Amino acid sequence: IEEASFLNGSDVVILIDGVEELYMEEIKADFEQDEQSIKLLGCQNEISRVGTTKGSFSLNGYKTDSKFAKLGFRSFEIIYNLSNSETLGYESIRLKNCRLKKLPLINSKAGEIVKIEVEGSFRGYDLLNE
Amino acid sequence: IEEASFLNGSDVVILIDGVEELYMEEIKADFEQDEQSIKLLGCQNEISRVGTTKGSFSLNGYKTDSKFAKLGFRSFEIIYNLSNSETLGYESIRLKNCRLKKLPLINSKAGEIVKIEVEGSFRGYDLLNE
Amino acid sequence: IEEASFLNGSDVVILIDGVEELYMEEIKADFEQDEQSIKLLGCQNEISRVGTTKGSFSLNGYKTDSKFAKLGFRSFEIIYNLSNSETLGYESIRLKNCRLKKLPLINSKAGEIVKIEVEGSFRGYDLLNE
Amino acid sequence: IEEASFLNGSDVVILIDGVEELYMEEIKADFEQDEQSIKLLGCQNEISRVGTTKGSFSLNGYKTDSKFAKLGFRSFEIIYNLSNSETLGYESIRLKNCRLKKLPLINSKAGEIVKIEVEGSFRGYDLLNE
Amino acid sequence: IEEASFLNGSDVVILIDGVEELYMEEIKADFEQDEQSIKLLGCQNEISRVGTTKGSFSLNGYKTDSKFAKLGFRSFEIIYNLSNSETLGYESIRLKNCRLKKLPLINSKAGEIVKIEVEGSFRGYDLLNE
Amino acid sequence: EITKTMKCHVVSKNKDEIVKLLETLETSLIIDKRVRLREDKNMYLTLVSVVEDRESDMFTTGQLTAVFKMIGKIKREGPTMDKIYGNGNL
Amino acid sequence: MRAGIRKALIDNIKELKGCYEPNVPNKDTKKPYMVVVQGQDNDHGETIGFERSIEVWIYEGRTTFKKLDKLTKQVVEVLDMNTIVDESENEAFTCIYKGTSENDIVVEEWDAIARGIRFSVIALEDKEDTTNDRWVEALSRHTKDLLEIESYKDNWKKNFIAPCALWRTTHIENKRINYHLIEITKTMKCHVVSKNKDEIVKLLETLETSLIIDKRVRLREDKNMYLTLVSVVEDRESDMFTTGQLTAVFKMIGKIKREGPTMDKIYGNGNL
Repeated sequence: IEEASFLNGSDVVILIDGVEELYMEEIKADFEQDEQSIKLLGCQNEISRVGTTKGSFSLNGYKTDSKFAKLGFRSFEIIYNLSNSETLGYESIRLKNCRLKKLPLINSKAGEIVKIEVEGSFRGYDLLNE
Repeated sequence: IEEASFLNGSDVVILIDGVEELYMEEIKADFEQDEQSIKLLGCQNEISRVGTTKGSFSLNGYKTDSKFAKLGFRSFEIIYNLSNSETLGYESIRLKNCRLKKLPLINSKAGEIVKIEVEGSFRGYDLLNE
Repeated sequence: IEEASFLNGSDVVILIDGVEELYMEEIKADFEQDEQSIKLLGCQNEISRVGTTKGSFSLNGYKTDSKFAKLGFRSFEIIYNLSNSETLGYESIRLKNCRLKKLPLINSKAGEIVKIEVEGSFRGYDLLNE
Repeated sequence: IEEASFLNGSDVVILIDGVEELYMEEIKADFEQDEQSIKLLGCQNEISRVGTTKGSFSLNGYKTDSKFAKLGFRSFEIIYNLSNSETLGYESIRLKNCRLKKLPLINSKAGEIVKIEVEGSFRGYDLLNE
Repeated sequence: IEEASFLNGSDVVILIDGVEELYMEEIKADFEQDEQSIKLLGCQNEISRVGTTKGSFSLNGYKTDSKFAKLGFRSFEIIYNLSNSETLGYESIRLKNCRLKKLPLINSKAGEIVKIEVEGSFRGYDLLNE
Repeated sequence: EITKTMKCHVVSKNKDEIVKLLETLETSLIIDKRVRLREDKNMYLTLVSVVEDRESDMFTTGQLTAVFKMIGKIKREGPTMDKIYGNGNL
Repeated sequence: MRAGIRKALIDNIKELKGCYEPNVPNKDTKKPYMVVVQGQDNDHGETIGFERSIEVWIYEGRTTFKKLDKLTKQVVEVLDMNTIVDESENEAFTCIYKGTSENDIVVEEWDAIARGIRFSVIALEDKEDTTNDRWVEALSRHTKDLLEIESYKDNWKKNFIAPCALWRTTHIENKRINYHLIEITKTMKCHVVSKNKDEIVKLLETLETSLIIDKRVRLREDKNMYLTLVSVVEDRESDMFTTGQLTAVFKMIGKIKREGPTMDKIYGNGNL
């Protein structure tokens, strides 16, 4: 029964602004595009076009320093190396010009671990590997 | 008590752009219309008409490669073979000119398998078989 | 402690377009109205009116064929016979000019039965029996 | 520890249009009022007034007949007697000119009891007894 | 390890309209403000001001009489004595010119206690004690 | 509402006969989902769930477990408003 | 209790030649005769109290065991849950049939065949039949009025008259739902003993129906406080004596009874 493999999400290595980030727990990033649906004057099915794109991302993790609060709304890059180990074909993605949507100064409940949450937007991406 | 049969959802075979897709586990697709409700004087009940159609679809599965991120917003076909085993009458549907709403570049949590989610819109469909 | 009875929901027999439907699990149908709330110039109590009626309905069940996908948006009748067994007074309702809102072309998760969901709108009804 | 008594909700007797209703489970009814918030030109705190009222009500129960489907959008009264067995001081309320918002023609799942849900609006109420 | 104390919520004593209320379970109240955020023409962070205030309150409890339905939308006062037992420093608050948003005429379910819910708005307050 | 969990035994020397009898009993209960309470009718027993545990003891426990429920109405037969009168003033 | 059992056996059984204490009868005794051996007294919980064990050993002249079978049936019929009055102690009791000795023994030296029937008696130490649980008193009164059988409140009594029904309380929960209100919830189990099992079914059925339809019970005859039913459930398999069939959960809300002093006289004075 020939082999398959699932990419466990604990293989992710996130580099925020050139320095490796090692307390993150999950990362999300999508490349939205406005659909710009057009209803032609004679045809009875809608048509879509690519429109204009707009990146968005988000991260959660454990707080270990004031990296993000000190980062402000500066533009910064994010790399994302999802290594596969059954076969060594890591999938590497770069995000260009990421910008925090909201600076998470404080988020802390009394009896639990202090997790940091981040969300923002990135102008474009570069699929470095696959 | 003559035989009956339910179509188990693990018989799906999804072909995205002419190459079979192995890791998808859930697929949705609908062909929306616009209701176009109209009031008429002297007729209390509203009346509906077809309006203009609009396709939409969604997919979920395990990440095995960067096929979707590489695909971009290009137009691409989807074919969906739902085979039946008690009787061999597979129901085959083809989706025409599918187009991703957003590229799922990164979606990964530390402890879980890296799943991919996709959704978009398709101009029309061809019910190949039933 | 004289008798009473509940109409168990597994007594329904749903005829879609004159051919009996065997695999339906749930059916809903309502006859809305726009209220047309009127605030008179002297009276503090708001007053309602019938306004225009607007039917709506929904169905759930197991997928056995491509009946609904092939049906398209064509008008079709639905008849619904809710039989009572303690006493034989079946409640029969007919729906006129039903029209699917969206064709459920594909909806199928990997490890589960392939259920079909349908919703639409109907212009009027006939309470055939009661 | 002198006696006290809640009002158990199974003491309700609902008379819909002068004929007693046996199968209702829950009944709800409120008497709204548009707040009409007024921000005076010199005073900092807002001021509100009674505005115009509007009744709304809801019912749930087991389907025993097609009374509500027959009733249509007609105007009808509801009387609601909530007896206190431990003191005999029943609180009786009468709703005037109730009007169904929607006819619950069909609402039936396969494996369960066929319940009926009703909601609407009533022009005014009479507190018959308290 | 010197003593501390939490104010248990069963020490509440609610007096509505000058008569003590025995069956209330939960009471909520708060004094809103319209923020009136103004974006200055040269400075790069938003500035907020007090704006106009508005009160809102809510009550939950067991139905013991038709007090609230009798009360209507007439104005009335609420007083709230949250006593403390480790030290006797009760925190007393009075709400001025309360007004029900809706008469809870009927709220009953078949096999449950007949609870009453009330919400409204109060023009102002006055912190009698602390 | 009166709910009863009624368990059923099927004893026989031949075990395959026990299997056949339990199978047909389950099928009959499922198909005809309710049972006439009396030959007079006027009452019924709606099935809720029928389950067989074949391992269970033939005598002590019993194999088939069935849950039935039945709804009854209070039989209030109070007096009647046979005669109504009223008078007037100003 | 030896005197009561002996007197009952002699009076009701006529084939009996005598009923003796354990090591009384000599070899000149005329068979069949019976022997009343008294066993342990063991504590069996709150509902049963101390339970005594009795054995009525039958003896017969080794003609054939069928005579002994007939005599055993006679003894079981005579003593099984029939209230017996012991005139010596002037205290009654009610033996419960429990089984039979290990095997049917033959004793060659005595030239006899013996079998030991096994009885028991319930709640030896209980001598009041009263309860400070007002809820139990109220429900026992209600059951007696509805059902026309005895009701024994807190725990079994040794001279219970079948058919009957106990109304012990098995669990109590108190809550302060408000500043002024307190909730008291009791899970009260009910037994229904009777020789005829179909009578047990009928009594439990009518008791459940009455509890549902009349969903609340007068705590006292002042009508002030009622108990209000929450859920009544019958487990017919459960033991008739130790556990009890019917389980009913009752609740009741009470108000804190603070009658403080009154502002009879008020005064106020003015300044500027």
